[PDB]
Formats: sequence, structure tokens, C-alpha cells
Amino acid sequence: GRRAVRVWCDGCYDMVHYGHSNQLRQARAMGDYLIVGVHTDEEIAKHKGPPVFTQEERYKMVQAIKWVDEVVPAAPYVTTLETLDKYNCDFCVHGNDITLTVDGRDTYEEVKQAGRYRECKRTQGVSTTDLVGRMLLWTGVSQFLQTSQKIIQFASGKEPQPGETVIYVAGAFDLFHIGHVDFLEKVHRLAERPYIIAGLHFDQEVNHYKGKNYPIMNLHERTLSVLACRYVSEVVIGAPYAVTAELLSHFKVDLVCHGKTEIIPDRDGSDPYQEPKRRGIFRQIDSGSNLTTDLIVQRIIT
Ligand SMILES: Nc1ccn([C@@H]2O[C@H](COP(=O)(O)O)[C@@H](O)[C@H]2O)c(=O)n1
Repeated sequence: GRRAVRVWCDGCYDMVHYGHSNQLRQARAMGDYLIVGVHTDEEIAKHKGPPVFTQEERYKMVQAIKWVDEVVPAAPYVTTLETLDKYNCDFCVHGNDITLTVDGRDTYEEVKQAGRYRECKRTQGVSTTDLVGRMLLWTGVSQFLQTSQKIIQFASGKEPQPGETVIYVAGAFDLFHIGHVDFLEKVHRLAERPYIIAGLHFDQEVNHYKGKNYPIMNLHERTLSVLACRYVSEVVIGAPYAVTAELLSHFKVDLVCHGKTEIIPDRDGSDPYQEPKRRGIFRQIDSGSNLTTDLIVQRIIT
């Protein structure tokens, strides 16, 4: 009936960003199903420094990316034909980095010789070193070039259907991380057919209430980061800090959630959730995670 083409990727996925997401999207577009091998903390420490995020954090983050069908924990550092056969994958997909042994032989010679290796395009605008750099520091630093096409590639493109519960969440969603995934995952359980709209605050607003040099990622980068998450149906690309009556009617919102993090008051001292609270449609959800963008900055610099 086809047959199905099963695609393999592997990696560390330590500090996942929209570059990793875009690479996984590309890999999935080359077949029908995507399996991602993720290395253990130990295996990574053998080859380079130990990772910032624990293997179980990294596993969970990768599984939350909507193009990924399954995560294989404890994948070997280098892709082999044996691993591809074990998971019945036709080929693996990696970036175009030079990957040579000390001798000048390709790290992936085996897989490449068997014709089971594919390259995907490198993602413009981000890398893990760039993001580290931003964290060691509002007018914006990213050279990401957002386009209608990148949004189309990342967006599910679906409108709310009859029977679907529209649920609005809002925030910075900066350095979109496992705390956000845990939040969104719980929100997604609140209805049988959830349609989650994530409202992303403007860069200048985030800087105002989060301070310092925040946000690390600009509105356009955070747009792609949130759209990659399997729990998200739509994003408001520049949402007001106050959850307004206009927003609630425009999107026909059924429920509004916020996590157990602190809600900073609005410019005028008001509760930015006052309207949905008055309507009786506000629900606080405990994500069970204490991870914040501020604490990631701390784990990554230290
Ligand atoms: N660890 C975390 C981090 C964020 N969140 C929720 O995710 C949403 C977005 O958070 P930020 O604006 O801080 O990015 C908020 O509703 C916040 O309460 C959570 O519930 N648990």
C-alpha cells in the first residue's frame, strides 16, 4: 500500500531550539514516519562535555516536537547500519557539517556507502553557540529572517472545528523549554478535542516585565518554537499583555489557562487575567515543572 518510508535522526538535543525542530521537520518530509535516537548523558560525556539537560528531559522535549513519532533512548553516538536495520529505517538524515575522523575518513562512511544517508538544509538564524552568546549578555540581536513560507512550514494550518474546545494561553515562551511543554501537555488534557492558541507577547513588552536583555529570542523565533510543539494549534504573533474581551470574542475562546508561575501585574496595576476570570473561564494549571527561562540561563552559563 506504499510501502512506508521510515526515517531516522539522532543527536544530543541538548537545549532544543527551532533549528533542531526545522531539521526534524525536514527529515519527516522525506518519508512517512520519523524516529529519533537520543543519546544518554554518559554516552555524550564520553565524547564531549556532559549535557546541560538530563537524558529524560531531552527525551521528553524531542517527543513534544510534532514531527517526531518516536524517541529511541540510548541511541549510539554514531549512526550505524545496524541501528537503522534494528528500527527498520530506510535512511538517516543529518546536517551538512564536516564529520571526519582524525584520519580524514567520514564519520558516516558506512551509512553513506550503503546509500542510506541524507542531508537536510541547515537552519538560518540560530545555533546553540549564538544562543549561549545571547545568554552571556531592548533592540534585538537575532539575524533570523522570518518569512511567510517558514510560518507555513511550521504551522498546522487548521481552524477550530465543531466539537473542539478553544483554549488560550499567553506568555513570553522564550527559549521554549520543557517547563512550557509540561504546561501545555497538561492544558491539552483539559478537553477531549483541545484547540490551544498560544499568545506570544511582543518583544518590547517581554523586556519591560522580564527585564534585563530579555527576551533571548525575538517574537519571530518564539513563533517558530511554539508552532513546533504538538500540543499547539495556533499562535497569536504579538498578543496583548491583558487578555482582552476583544481577543476572547475574536477567537471564541472557551477556556484560558495560566501555570503556577507568578503573574506580573499589568502597566496599570490590573490583573491581566481579569476578563477571563470575570467570565468564569480562567483555570490555573500546575505544570509540575519549576523550569523557567531564567533558570535555563543559569544552568547553561554555569
Ligand atoms: N515551568 C513552567 C513554566 C511556564 N509555565 C506556564 O507557561 C506559560 C508561559 O510562561 P512564560 O510567559 O513565563 O514563558 C504560563 O502560563 C506559565 O505559567 C508553567 O506552567 N510552568
